[PDB]
Amino acid sequence: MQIFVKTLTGKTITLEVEPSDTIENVKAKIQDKEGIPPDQQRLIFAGKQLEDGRTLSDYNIQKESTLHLVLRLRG
Amino acid sequence: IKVFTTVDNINLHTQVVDMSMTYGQQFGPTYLDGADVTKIKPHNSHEGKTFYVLPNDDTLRVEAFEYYHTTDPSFLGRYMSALNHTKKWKYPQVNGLTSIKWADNNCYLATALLTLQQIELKFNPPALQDAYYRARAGEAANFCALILAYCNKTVGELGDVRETMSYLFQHANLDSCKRVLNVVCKTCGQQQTTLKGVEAVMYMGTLSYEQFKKGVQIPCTCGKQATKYLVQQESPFVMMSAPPAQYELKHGTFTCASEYTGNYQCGHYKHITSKETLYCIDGALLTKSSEYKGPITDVFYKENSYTTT
Ligand SMILES: [Zn+2]
Repeated sequence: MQIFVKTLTGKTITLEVEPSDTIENVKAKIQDKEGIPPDQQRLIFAGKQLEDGRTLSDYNIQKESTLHLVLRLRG
Repeated sequence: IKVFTTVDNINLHTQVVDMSMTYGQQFGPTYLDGADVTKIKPHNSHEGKTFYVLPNDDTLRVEAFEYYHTTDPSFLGRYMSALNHTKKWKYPQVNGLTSIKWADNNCYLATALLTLQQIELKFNPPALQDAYYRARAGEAANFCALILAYCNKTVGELGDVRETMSYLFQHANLDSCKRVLNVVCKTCGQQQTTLKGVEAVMYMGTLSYEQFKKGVQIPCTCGKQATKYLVQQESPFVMMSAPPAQYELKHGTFTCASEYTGNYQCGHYKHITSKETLYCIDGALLTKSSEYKGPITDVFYKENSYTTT
């Protein structure tokens, strides 16, 4: 299946995923397509933070869903 | 000589150590109020003092789990290593709250602590209860070191307030917290979601609680644009988060907020609290103003029970 990831700059990325994929693999694909390291990535779905251990199916992410990619702050 | 060993600083275990052999040879990794004593041989001055050791038998493992609610083998070494620094920080009272003077990139921890002192929250691990009580009393070294340890952040490392609060909420009893959302698509209809615990009190994407009550536009998978709005909230607070952006804080409309000045690579946190006026706490520094505009990243609001109309 395909999903979309909206970046802070507003850019929309397309990712090929499976509902069994973990959030870590999604961040790995995002790094492959953009270079943003997985340590800095924070994935949001409808305003909730997604954790690395759980899968797309755990968060009820169906086809063509749109996640948002934000970055960790370094304060 | 007689010494005491401990893992929780409450239950003490009498040990007789040979002063001709190091602590390391007798106990494994050993700490005296955060100081690494593994390679030191007992001093006469050590008599009767309490030393932390690692949980190296079942009894200590049980005591540690009951006190800290963790079984990370490295948790206690990380806690002691944090404490060795945090015991040297200063904790001034600023506008009636315990803050932290600037050191070792601790602005995010100072903001976290200030926030915690303004919202109703009860910790589950005895360690956090005890350290938070002392920190509110003004002795926050242990509390800050525990925060660092639980969050797997070393002393000096750049920290994010949002992540820290997420971690701390994981160790708080927020299970009764409940959030009901509705998403309305003119094609697809309505969809309710229920969130419990941490997911019930945290939102990433807007700073405005009011806007979340009124509705935010999000994509529907059908391709249209659906409206997501808050149907019900049961919690003693909410945290609204977004990437830092210029935002006006108005007296009386929020509890407290975090300000981040800088960029994704480098930056600084300040705390804003809404009291009789708006106070900006920057470590030891305190200023006031009747209005506030700045690069806000997190806003906290009081809550009890909300039901949409
Ligand atoms: Zn739709």
